Amino acid sequence: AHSSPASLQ
Amino acid sequence: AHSSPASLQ
Amino acid sequence: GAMGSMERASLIQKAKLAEQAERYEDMAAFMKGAVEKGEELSCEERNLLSVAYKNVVGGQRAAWRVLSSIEQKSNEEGSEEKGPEVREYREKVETELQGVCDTVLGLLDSHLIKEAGDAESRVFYLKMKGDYYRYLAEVATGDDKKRIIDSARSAYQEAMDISKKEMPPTNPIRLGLALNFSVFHYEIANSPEEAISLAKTTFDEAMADLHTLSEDSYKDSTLIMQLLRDNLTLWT
Amino acid sequence: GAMGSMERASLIQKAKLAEQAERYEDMAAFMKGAVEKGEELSCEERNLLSVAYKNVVGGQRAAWRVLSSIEQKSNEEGSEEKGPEVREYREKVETELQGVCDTVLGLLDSHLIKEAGDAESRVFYLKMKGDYYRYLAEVATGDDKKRIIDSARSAYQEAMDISKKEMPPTNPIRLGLALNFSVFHYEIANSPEEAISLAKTTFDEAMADLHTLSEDSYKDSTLIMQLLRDNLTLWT
Ligand SMILES: [Cl-]
Ligand SMILES: [Cl-]
Ligand SMILES: [Mg+2]
Ligand SMILES: [Mg+2]
Ligand code: NA
Ligand code: NA
Ligand code: NA
Ligand code: NA
Repeated sequence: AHSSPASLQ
Repeated sequence: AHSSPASLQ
Repeated sequence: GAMGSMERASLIQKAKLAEQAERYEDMAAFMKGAVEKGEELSCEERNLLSVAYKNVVGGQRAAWRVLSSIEQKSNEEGSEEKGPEVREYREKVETELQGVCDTVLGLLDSHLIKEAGDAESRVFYLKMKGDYYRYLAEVATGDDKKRIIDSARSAYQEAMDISKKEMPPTNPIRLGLALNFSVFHYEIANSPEEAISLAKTTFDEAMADLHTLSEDSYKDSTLIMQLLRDNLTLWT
Repeated sequence: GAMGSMERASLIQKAKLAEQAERYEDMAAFMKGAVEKGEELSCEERNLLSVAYKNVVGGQRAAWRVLSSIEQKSNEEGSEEKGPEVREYREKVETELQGVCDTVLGLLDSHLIKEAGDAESRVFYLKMKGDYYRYLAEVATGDDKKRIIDSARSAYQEAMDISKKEMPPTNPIRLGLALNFSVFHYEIANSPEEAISLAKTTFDEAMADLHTLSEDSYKDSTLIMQLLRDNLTLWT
């Protein structure tokens, strides 16, 4: 499964 | 330019 | 700390250089130094901190998975004995991973979370706290496994409560939080139905709010929404 | 050394595990420990040593190139002043690179090369010595640049002399040596014609010896020959 990118606007 | 692979037989 | 003599602004500048050079261990050390200056972090700086440590732990998690797989094969019937080396080296990588997670959790506890009052910062940091407890949970096996899992759950839940009250459903931090809490449910908490329900509700509520967004915000939000969709396609 | 208490065979086993996990810094530390046991290395072990340190220095070289490019742009007309940070961080990476090269050269000098009597081992190690002086030369700027370049040249030349007398033209070590000496000529020694001549002669003499080879040796040799061809296509 995919988790979130580290950089979030 | 390409140099040698590290592993050489 | 070895960064105590360097200016905060210089640490941030070098963190960005280290990112360009793909020197993520350096990047993390620079950002740790910046955090230890004691000032709150801007949005860009919070993202640098997360990028740095996510890449460091990411390499450790990938290595741990390779070594754990070799170790598990060595414990099947018919597998020749090879001695303690595989376990020892898996333990070495695991201990280093735990150390990085503990460093991050230490920074969040001293004192990033307590000084974070705005929803965007507080949710980002609480999400990070859930994430690094989740990484600890991925390798946990003994008496502390249940408490590590509950620490991840508690951090994610506090972040979720704030994000639902204070952020629009399309906010990338809110979306990434929900994405990662859903992964926690599926992979850590043995709760695939909760994982699927959260991913679906999150996706649908974001879809209904896209019309409010600019072209650039639309692109930010839909990028995370696609990851929710990708997970739902894997899980259903 | 931190590996002094670990069995030689365990160090080699863990080096192979670290390779599978893409943990090349660990791999290099394990192989350094194995070398420091004082026994000669087998062919497989020599290849593990080279794989480990080539990947470590490879990451440092890539980072150094990124940082050096940023530094050079900062020194063009019209570029705003940004302070000492870019130079400082380039110097940090450079010093770490130099340290790795010095470690490798130290292992070769104490005592891998002096105990290597067979052509396959002696040529491999002398090639490595030329390679790590070449990496030092890539970042050298001051009074020692000429002597670093000549140390690379001398090591490669001794290896070439042995390889031409003792190895067939298709031997992968001989081919990789010639490939890298040609890169030295082109990129370090400002001798592109010598680089091209060496690559062409090496390729042609290997081509004429392929008929002697088994299917598997043919594949080993032609893989290196293709790199000579790739370079000739870039350089001509
Ligand atoms: Cl170990
Ligand atoms: Cl620095
Ligand atoms: Mg709001
Ligand atoms: Mg011979
Ligand atoms: Na300054
Ligand atoms: Na063993
Ligand atoms: Na043993
Ligand atoms: Na500056």
